[PDB]
Amino acid sequence: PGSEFMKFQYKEDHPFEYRKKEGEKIRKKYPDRVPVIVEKAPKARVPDLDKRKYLVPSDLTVGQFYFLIRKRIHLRPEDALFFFVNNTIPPTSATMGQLYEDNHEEDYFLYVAYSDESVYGK
Repeated sequence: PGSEFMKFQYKEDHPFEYRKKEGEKIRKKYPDRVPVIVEKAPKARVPDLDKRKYLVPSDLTVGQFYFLIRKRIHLRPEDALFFFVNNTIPPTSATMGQLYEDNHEEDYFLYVAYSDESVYGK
């Protein structure tokens, strides 16, 4: 009850220095995009996406990114879905670039989890 640490398989599978090289290479090669890892939250009976690493246009809004991911995920129209970045639901009107700037980790990746619940891990 309360918060829970967001675990990402991408961080389990790749050492920090590997992730930081990739994050920096991406930011150098595609300055108008932000690298984003998208994985499921625990206890949610939802699909994995076909892939977890995304290069997102910086000016795409969070609302638009939600549209694309919700369409990509294999879910029924009645299924609820919420995004979490650093344990909080991001603003719909934010750009992915702003969200990235404020929330990316030391490896220069932004981490997004999704769940059918409105609190991460519940």
